Amino acid sequence: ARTKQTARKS
Amino acid sequence: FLYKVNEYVDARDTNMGAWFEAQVVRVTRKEDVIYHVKYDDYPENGVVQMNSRDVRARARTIIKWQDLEVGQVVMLNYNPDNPKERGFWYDAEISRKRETRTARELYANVVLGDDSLNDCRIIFVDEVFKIERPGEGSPMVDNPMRRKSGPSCKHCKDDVNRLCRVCACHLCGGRQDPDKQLMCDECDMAFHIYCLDPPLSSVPSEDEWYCPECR
Ligand SMILES: [Zn+2]
Ligand SMILES: [Zn+2]
Ligand SMILES: [Zn+2]
Repeated sequence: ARTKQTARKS
Repeated sequence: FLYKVNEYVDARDTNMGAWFEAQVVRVTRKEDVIYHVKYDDYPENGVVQMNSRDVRARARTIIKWQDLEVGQVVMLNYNPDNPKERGFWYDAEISRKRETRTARELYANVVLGDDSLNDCRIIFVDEVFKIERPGEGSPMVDNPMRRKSGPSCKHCKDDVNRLCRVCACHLCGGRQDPDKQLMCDECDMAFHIYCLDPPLSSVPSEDEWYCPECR
């Protein structure tokens, strides 16, 4: 699962 | 020795090879030491250990277009995935520059966390940073200004106080409790854990999560 906090560092 | 505690520095993520704004918290030994740093706006990551190699003094000096010479290694902003957009901060050796009547064209070889990337069209020519070399210059002890990072949105203009549905929650528009802001693995839109008609109570351990619009 991808949260906006996780996908930050592209 | 070199870097002191509380000193503001740049920490290079050995994975993507980018440099991030951080601050030294503790210094231990195994110039072969370990630097325990915390990222300014990455509290969810807490303290991180770094090799002396991946830590340098905080960038501060900007090299303007006129003083940019070819063959000069600097730190600039680039987005390997979306080159036309703003990305992160990498080291790069300026390969060539070409000024016409319409634009000053800056090209450099962006170094990444695995191998270089030759002849990249650098968008932000006014935001080029000189790498602080170990020794030269004073240590940054006072809280400095922030570099602009991460791709921008052309629908809210990255204005924190403005509610968006493209860069924020696709549903309501909020931007709080971001670690609960599910992102669909299809349209890359954000969906709060507590917003869609059966409010989820936790984070789907399943690798993927496809929103309602995409089933
Ligand atoms: Zn926006
Ligand atoms: Zn929401
Ligand atoms: Zn979707």
